[PDB]
Amino acid sequence: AMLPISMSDEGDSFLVKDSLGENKIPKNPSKVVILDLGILDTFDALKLNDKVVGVPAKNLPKYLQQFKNKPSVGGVQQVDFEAINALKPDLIIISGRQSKFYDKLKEIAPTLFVGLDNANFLSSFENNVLSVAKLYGLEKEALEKISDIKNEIEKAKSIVDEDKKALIILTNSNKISAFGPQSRFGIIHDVLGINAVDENIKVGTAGKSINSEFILEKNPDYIFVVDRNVNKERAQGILDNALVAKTKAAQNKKIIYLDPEYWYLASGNGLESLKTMILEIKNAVK
Repeated sequence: AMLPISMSDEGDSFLVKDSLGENKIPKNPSKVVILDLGILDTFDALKLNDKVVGVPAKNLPKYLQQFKNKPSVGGVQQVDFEAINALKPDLIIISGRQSKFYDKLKEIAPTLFVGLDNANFLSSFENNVLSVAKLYGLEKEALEKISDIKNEIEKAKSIVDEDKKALIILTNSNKISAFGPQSRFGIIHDVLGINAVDENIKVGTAGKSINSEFILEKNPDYIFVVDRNVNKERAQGILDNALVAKTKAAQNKKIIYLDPEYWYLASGNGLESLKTMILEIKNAVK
């Protein structure tokens, strides 16, 4: 299990420990640079927009356009360190995609990691939300919102068919990769309890390289597609063949194209963006 964030209250600051290291973080930080999209959504949800001074305003998705005029500190993959320094922030918040930049960010300002543990997604989301809330004294508000998401999960689980199985795939122009439980797409299996056609896909970010023959072999009842092409080529075209057509998922129009701006960008730290993803699965399978 990923080490959670722990915090001790030291008057006008917190001593904070997470999996990447220790930071003294001021109470009520007023100049926050956020590189994790999900936790930026959580700042919205907690009414903290005015604390934010920098975002990755290159890739910003549709649901985060209230931040489109904030100073940009980069994109989905690149970080602009000159920019972050010029903002003179009091806190930087990052998740897994940015752990590679930890030491250089921490030379600028305290750097808080809000990682999502693929083996323990809900506990890490809750810990990430509540920890940001504690910086601002908003535990009450955050616990209410976390309750709302737990309720949503229970409504979603309650309609899942125990006998049906799903496959998760990531598509490229000319390649399909499969993902399973405890992957970065895993909440479909792990949180919502939809069974997988293959619970033994090996752990790792590249997933398992597959073909349409594999898909027909597994004969999923649902196929969840995350289309990285979102190129001319789309997942609909990769899957437009007589092997896939034969599957229960094809025949029942349960090939589901999930919005990559949520799944691929892994916005699970968002109080609203997680909800959106929960409902997107629910609605696909009810």
